Amino acid sequence: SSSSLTSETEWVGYPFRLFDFTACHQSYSEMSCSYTLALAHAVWHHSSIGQLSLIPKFLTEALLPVVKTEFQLLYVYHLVGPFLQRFQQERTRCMIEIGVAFYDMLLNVDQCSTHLNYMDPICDFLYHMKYMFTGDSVKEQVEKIICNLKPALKLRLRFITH
Amino acid sequence: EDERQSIPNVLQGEVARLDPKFLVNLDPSHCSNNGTVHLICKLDDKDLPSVPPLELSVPADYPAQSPMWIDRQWQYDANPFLQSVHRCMTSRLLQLPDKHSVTALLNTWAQSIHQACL
Amino acid sequence: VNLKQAILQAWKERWSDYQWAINMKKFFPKGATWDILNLAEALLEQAMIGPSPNPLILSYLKYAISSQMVSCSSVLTAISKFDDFSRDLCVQALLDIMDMFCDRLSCHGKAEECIGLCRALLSALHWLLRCTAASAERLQEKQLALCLQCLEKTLSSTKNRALLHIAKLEEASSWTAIEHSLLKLGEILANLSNPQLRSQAERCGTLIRSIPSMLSVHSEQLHKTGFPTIHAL
Repeated sequence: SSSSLTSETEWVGYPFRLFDFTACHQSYSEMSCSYTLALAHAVWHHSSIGQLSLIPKFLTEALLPVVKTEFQLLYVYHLVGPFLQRFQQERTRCMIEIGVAFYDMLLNVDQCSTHLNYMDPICDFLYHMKYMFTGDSVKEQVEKIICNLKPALKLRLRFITH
Repeated sequence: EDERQSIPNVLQGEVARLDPKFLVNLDPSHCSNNGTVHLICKLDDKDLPSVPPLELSVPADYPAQSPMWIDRQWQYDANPFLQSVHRCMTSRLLQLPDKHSVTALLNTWAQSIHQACL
Repeated sequence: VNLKQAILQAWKERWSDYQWAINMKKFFPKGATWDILNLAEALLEQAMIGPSPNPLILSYLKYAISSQMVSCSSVLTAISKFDDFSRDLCVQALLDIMDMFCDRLSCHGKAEECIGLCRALLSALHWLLRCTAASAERLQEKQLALCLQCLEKTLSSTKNRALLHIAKLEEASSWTAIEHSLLKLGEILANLSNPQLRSQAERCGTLIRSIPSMLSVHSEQLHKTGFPTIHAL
């Protein structure tokens, strides 16, 4: 997740076509991060009983001082997102954690960051994160954290803050 | 039995009656059949000339009139006298109950243009 | 030549500025031939105005050219060798009244004459660069910034771009001379006397030197996606 992957990783920066799995349908398009995400999603879906229960704190313990760039944020989204409804089924009491976790990531990708090219994907992703799963639940905790965002992020989520 | 070579002849028979001092032409092709009218007219007569009107009416059913005034935004506010002409023409058109395709609109426009001289 | 005396009388007997065109068309068939149009009106009235703008006449010219011909006005204001005159006052009102051409539109010629309109704008560009010579006052300027800003007002894209392109395809001598004139004008205006000076002027210079290169420069970048075409080929 931090092999080089900070500023001058390579021209491979295009996240959508390669970071998501099933891209390695050819013998080409086979990146190590892709197979790693695939192994992840596998162990995530299989162990979605109690092993996932330690995952929120994990993100709060180790995932803080590793997120530097934005495709790191897209990667950790690929890692965490598609299994949040599993928590929502029984482990709702940690969703907000995951939420603020992602929000914390925003802070990082707000500090060491010049420009955000694919930011609107993250914007609407977090939008449906809030409206489809959490709702008007974590408003007070996120109020004090989103005030530090960039002008574009404010212009995007001025209805999220509402 | 079909025309197949011109617009609805209703407006043709209408415009054939108007005074020869009104010279109507053909605009870029955007009023062929349904809109059927691009009233690009010149008041070539002994009176003072002015900016050609637009006056885009609707299908011959006439649930509307011609005045649309697209190119007016810069054609009217630039000249103060022409701005007064536009004000008079608007005040007259608003007082025209259910104006019509060619006769009413062009007549009101000409009378406002040659009345608001002052 | 009687049109000159008629206009001089219209000045001697000042008009309501709307009966102007009435009395003008009264002296002619008003449609038979307009090759004797205002191509001599503004030049005469301003050259006899000399160190004055001659008010109450330009307003009539504007109320006329609201619906009149425009190629003749352009070729006149381009051939008006006011550099030898350089009163710094008549050219002010001239640019003020000609800004409407770039403001509203450059109308059609309904024939090959429209292509000639291109030529006019071409010379206009050249004539516009002539005001940079007026920038060489060095009184220590005032009107140079105005002429540059109205020149910029003329350089609104998607309007004159193809016109000047066709002008360049007409001949290359005039465009090469225009390029040399732009080089000299940049060398002169390099002495940036104000914040906006030599900044917007540089923008116009880059615009005019870049437009004839290509009008369809597709700058699509970062469009990475599945690229199997050459792969499969």
